[PDB]
Amino acid sequence: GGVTLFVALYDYEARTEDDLSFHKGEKFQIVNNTEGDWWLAHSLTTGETGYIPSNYVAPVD
Repeated sequence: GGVTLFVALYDYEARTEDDLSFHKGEKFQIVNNTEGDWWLAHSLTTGETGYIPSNYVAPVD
């Protein structure tokens, strides 16, 4: 029940236009995960939406 938030395991610097840069510990809601391993995500820190590499995050317990 409810949503699953994700937390960054490592810092990341974006290298392409629609990707987010983020810090370890930053939390996200996943907006879309049906297009491959880059997920469209919404940061709970910044309020921005953009792609993140899905192997940089883990589900929050």
